[PDB]
Amino acid sequence: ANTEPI
Amino acid sequence: MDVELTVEERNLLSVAYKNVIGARRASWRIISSIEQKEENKGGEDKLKMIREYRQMVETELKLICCDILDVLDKHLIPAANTGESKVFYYKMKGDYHRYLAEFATGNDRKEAAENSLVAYKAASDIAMTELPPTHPIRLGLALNFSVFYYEILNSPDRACRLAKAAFDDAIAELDTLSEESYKDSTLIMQLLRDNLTLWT
Repeated sequence: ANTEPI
Repeated sequence: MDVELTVEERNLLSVAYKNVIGARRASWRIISSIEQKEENKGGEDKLKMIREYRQMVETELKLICCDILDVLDKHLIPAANTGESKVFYYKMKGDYHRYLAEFATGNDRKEAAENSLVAYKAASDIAMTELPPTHPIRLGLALNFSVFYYEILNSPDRACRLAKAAFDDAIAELDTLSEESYKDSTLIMQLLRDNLTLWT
């Protein structure tokens, strides 16, 4: 579960 | 009253806030793991100290998120002209509601998830009708939305369908995107592909 990176 | 932000200002501020949040979110996950480990393993004073900490961290997070959402709803998404910005702010609304749902309880959890899904759906309708399938704001929406599904809504089915769709629409359009435009998007696509191959 990897959400949009900074 | 209203406020409009250039793309670059938007990104600056968004990055800054995500820095803060993510620090607090990861800290929260760690405190909870310690909490569960001790809670299964007994201990008087220590469990009190940990619970009080987790509570304080939840408080900070909810305060920051709620302030973020109140400025979004009050000043930014009313003022949004372009379609990329509309999608941007509605996706942000989804993100901060989702982080609310990440630790929220019972009916507060239910309200947060509902608001997040409304916001992501709004972003989606605009992204379909105004943004190329390779647009990074659209690929970010797709990724965070499918994650929303899988983790919060616990619909692997629907998360994976959303991720695959977004990936393949991109892959399709890819042979027809510029150089300085394609290097601005590869990393989101690979993240959607990674999440997907994970979810099987």
